[PDB]
Amino acid sequence: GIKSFKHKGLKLLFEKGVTSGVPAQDVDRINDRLQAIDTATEIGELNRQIYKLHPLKGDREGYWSITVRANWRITFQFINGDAYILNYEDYHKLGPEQK
Ligand SMILES: [Cl-]
Ligand SMILES: [Cl-]
Ligand SMILES: [Cl-]
Ligand SMILES: [Cl-]
Repeated sequence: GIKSFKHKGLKLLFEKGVTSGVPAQDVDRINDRLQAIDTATEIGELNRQIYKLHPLKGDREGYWSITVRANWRITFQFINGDAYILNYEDYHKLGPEQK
């Protein structure tokens, strides 16, 4: 299950259905991916091809990334069947050394 959030917009959406902190047109896709992360019992279950699951590097080693749309990612730690530090971020703001 998802156990913590860094990004308040994702947290509001997941915990309360409040949509104001994510793009309106991405609400459904983000909800679908949050539910997938929440259901996953191992990082393999999130390995649907359309998600382009990627481990990050450097100070982001220990984080995983999946694609929402274009350059937008949901990132998280995944361990012992749970996900932590859920964030919504722009891939292009990661440095080359981080991905
Ligand atoms: Cl939290
Ligand atoms: Cl917010
Ligand atoms: Cl909150
Ligand atoms: Cl795993």
